[PDB]
Amino acid sequence: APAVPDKPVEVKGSQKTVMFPHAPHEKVECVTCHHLVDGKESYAKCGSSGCHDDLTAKKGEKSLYYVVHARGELKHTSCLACHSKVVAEKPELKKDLTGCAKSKCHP
Ligand code: HEC
Ligand code: HEC
Ligand code: HEC
Ligand code: HEC
Repeated sequence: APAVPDKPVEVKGSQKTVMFPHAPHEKVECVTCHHLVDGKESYAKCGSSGCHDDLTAKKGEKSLYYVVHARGELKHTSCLACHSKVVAEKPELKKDLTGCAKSKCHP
């Protein structure tokens, strides 16, 4: 596996960029996010060509927005799906981890 980033990295949407910090996620398996594709490890950017490269649609497996924000029955864990579970146990973090504004993702 490539080196984990040791600084926040950009996650570019069509119109917003959110910084993603690996450090809070150190106990999360890499593969939870960097899921296998065709049975093989991959660490390419989520919005890479051939992956979640629809940066404007809100739904569909190609939609970057959907795979970040869906709280529905997806095939891998999205940011908001896991954060919803975290804030159930740590409700002081509700705005920080799930808010659409003034959150840690969208300050
Ligand atoms: C979800 C909570 C993650 C966990 C756990 C790990 N990574 Fe990650 N990584 C994640 C995102 C959302 C991004 C940004 C991707 C983008 O589309 O811009 C990254 C970035 C990386 C990179 C750079 C390449 C890339 O995919 O952009 C590397 C090399 C990387 N991450 C490695 C890595 C490893 C080795 C992890 C476990 C120790 C790991 N990440 C965990 C999301 C998440
Ligand atoms: C191309 C090599 C990809 C990269 C890099 C990433 N994803 Fe992906 N993702 C890809 C496929 C072919 C699929 C569908 C098959 C499956 O394995 O379920 C997915 C699926 C997801 C999902 C589920 C979406 C659904 O509709 O159920 C999520 C939540 C997801 N991917 C997230 C995700 C993230 C956060 C990534 C960067 C860290 C990422 N994927 C990389 C192809 C590829
Ligand atoms: C569980 C499997 C997670 C997934 C998937 C993602 N995140 Fe997460 N995130 C998780 C935890 C346990 C925490 C720490 C909560 C605590 O107890 O402190 C976080 C934290 C963040 C933060 C806040 C960092 C800070 O400012 O302190 C951010 C900005 C964040 N997470 C972003 C993020 C994104 C964009 C994700 C999908 C690519 C994502 N997280 C997935 C657990 C999990
Ligand atoms: C971190 C866990 C997030 C929280 C909380 C919320 N959003 Fe988010 N959002 C996040 C990322 C990683 C990105 C960039 C990648 C992508 O394209 O999804 C975004 C981006 C947006 C955008 C812009 C989309 C674009 O194409 O530029 C919008 C409109 C947006 N996010 C809305 C939104 C809402 C409604 C939220 C509350 C439920 C919310 N976000 C929370 C990460 C995170």
